[PDB]
Amino acid sequence: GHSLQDPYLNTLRKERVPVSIYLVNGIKLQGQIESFDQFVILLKNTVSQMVYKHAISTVVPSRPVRLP
Amino acid sequence: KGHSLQDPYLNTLRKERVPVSIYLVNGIKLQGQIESFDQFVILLKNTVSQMVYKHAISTVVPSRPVRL
Amino acid sequence: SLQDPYLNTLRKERVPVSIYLVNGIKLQGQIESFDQFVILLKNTVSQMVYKHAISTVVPSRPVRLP
Amino acid sequence: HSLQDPYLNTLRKERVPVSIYLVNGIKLQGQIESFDQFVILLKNTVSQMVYKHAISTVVPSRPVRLP
Amino acid sequence: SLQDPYLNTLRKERVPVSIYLVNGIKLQGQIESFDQFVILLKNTVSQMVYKHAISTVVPSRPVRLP
Amino acid sequence: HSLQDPYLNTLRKERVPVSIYLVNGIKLQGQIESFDQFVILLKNTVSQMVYKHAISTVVPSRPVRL
Ligand SMILES: O=c1ccn([C@@H]2O[C@H](COP(=O)(O)OP(=O)(O)OP(=O)(O)O)[C@@H](O)[C@H]2O)c(=O)[nH]1
Ligand SMILES: O=c1ccn([C@@H]2O[C@H](COP(=O)(O)OP(=O)(O)OP(=O)(O)O)[C@@H](O)[C@H]2O)c(=O)[nH]1
Ligand SMILES: O=c1ccn([C@@H]2O[C@H](COP(=O)(O)OP(=O)(O)OP(=O)(O)O)[C@@H](O)[C@H]2O)c(=O)[nH]1
Ligand SMILES: O=c1ccn([C@@H]2O[C@H](COP(=O)(O)OP(=O)(O)OP(=O)(O)O)[C@@H](O)[C@H]2O)c(=O)[nH]1
Ligand SMILES: O=c1ccn([C@@H]2O[C@H](COP(=O)(O)OP(=O)(O)OP(=O)(O)O)[C@@H](O)[C@H]2O)c(=O)[nH]1
Ligand SMILES: O=c1ccn([C@@H]2O[C@H](COP(=O)(O)OP(=O)(O)OP(=O)(O)O)[C@@H](O)[C@H]2O)c(=O)[nH]1
Repeated sequence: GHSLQDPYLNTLRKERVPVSIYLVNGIKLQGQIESFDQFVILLKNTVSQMVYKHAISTVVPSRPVRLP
Repeated sequence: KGHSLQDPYLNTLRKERVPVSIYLVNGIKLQGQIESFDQFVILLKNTVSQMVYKHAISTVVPSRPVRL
Repeated sequence: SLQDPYLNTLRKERVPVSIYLVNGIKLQGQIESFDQFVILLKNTVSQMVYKHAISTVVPSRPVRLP
Repeated sequence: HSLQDPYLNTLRKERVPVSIYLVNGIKLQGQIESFDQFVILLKNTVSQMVYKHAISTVVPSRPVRLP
Repeated sequence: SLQDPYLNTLRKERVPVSIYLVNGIKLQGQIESFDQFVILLKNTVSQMVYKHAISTVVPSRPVRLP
Repeated sequence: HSLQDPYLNTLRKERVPVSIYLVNGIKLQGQIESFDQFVILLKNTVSQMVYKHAISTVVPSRPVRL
């Protein structure tokens, strides 16, 4: 179901891992994951922007991450 | 489309009438205040309003920080 | 909920609109009719427009909104 | 679907030449042979199955009268 | 309802097909199998193609629908 | 859905080198670490999470069981 996505985003959230989010148009967003629901992710930097998952290509952490 | 934190976040932006930038999947940038929204669309006000499809939005960026 | 009556007002009141497509294309006309997935837009040429291909709908004048 | 289906159906029955514009800007042409909930079968000069999700607009060569 | 038999007929008759992606890339091969969301397109190796990425499917020779 | 899963699982368990082509034309290379209904974790020098909706095609570097 969400058995990979949730713990992945959640781990990045709890550990405040700096991430780069890449959009399908090729824009690179940067910050940390503040929050997420089944459709969006709140990306924190200057302010917290809301990113639609449907617009995301990849999420790439700035360092390796242990899934729980 | 409509879920656990997208709604409260968008509702907050509506209620506090915070100017936002809305970036579309094709890179175009819209600006305005969120008048209202449902599961699929968002009404964005300036001269006349405009109905923006959620499916075409990549990110919503508030002009100043905001509390969730 | 919000989409349907908003389109309906534009339809019922014959309001000229610009429909911008996700690829940048700007279509113009008046909304003849619509359903859950498409919008039929007339004048110049008539055409059936998929909603999934639309980014925004911009009326040529302010609209009653509720 | 109360608009889409009879619209395509009429185009289908009356063999109306149509131009189908893809979301990527490409124009397909021909007549509709059949369709279902997700695809459209387009015939003649080039015969081919089109996914609805890649379609932006269907522009018939002449307006259609709905039943 | 029409997608299935069209793809099955192309499959069973080993018709070589051209699959155009929404980004404009053209893939070529034979349909090995398929399900609700993807198509397995056979050639050098078999690649998995997401339907959501496909714009058109064009057979190299005419298909007789059953 | 009955076909995407076993295919990905095979690539995963045999740790087969793969290229993943995104809907925007970008090519990613690596190996499938894991996956669920919506995302694929792609391993390499830097691991990353890839939404299926952004993928056009998965292409293994060698032929695989089907
Ligand atoms: O922003 C969020 C945060 C959390 N969740 C979801 O909430 C559920 C619980 O998320 P938690 O992170 O609260 O679980 P936890 O008990 O491990 O956290 P701590 O109390 O130890 O800090 C998880 O299933 C996660 O997917 C979200 O969906 N979005
Ligand atoms: O345009 C809108 C407005 C509101 N809503 C949704 O309607 C629900 C009620 O939204 P409200 O914001 O009106 O309820 P509230 O009680 O929080 O407001 P106040 O009395 O404090 O003024 C909320 O869940 C909101 O997300 C929309 O979905 N779209
Ligand atoms: O092309 C259309 C027209 C109308 N409708 C939908 O069909 C329903 C009936 O559409 P009507 O246009 O008959 O409703 P009405 O005039 O009675 O509405 P009010 O003046 O009372 O506001 C409305 O809910 C509309 O959203 C469509 O779905 N497509
Ligand atoms: O390729 C097709 C053809 C037809 N149909 C759908 O099959 C149904 C039967 O379509 P028909 O064309 O066989 O019946 P009809 O139009 O004479 O009947 P009415 O629509 O006047 O009631 C119609 O609802 C049509 O939309 C498809 O879904 N795909
Ligand atoms: O790779 C495949 C092959 C087949 N199928 C689907 O499984 C069902 C059985 O497909 P078959 O092709 O095994 O049935 P059959 O030999 O009796 O040929 P038809 O009567 O279907 O013409 C058909 O509905 C087909 O669409 C797939 O979904 N994927
Ligand atoms: O990253 C993964 C790995 C595995 N899976 C899926 O979860 C299940 C894990 O199953 P496994 O691949 O670990 O074992 P198996 O099914 O071959 O062995 P049995 O348990 O059937 O005896 C399989 O159904 C696989 O498709 C994922 O969804 N994501």
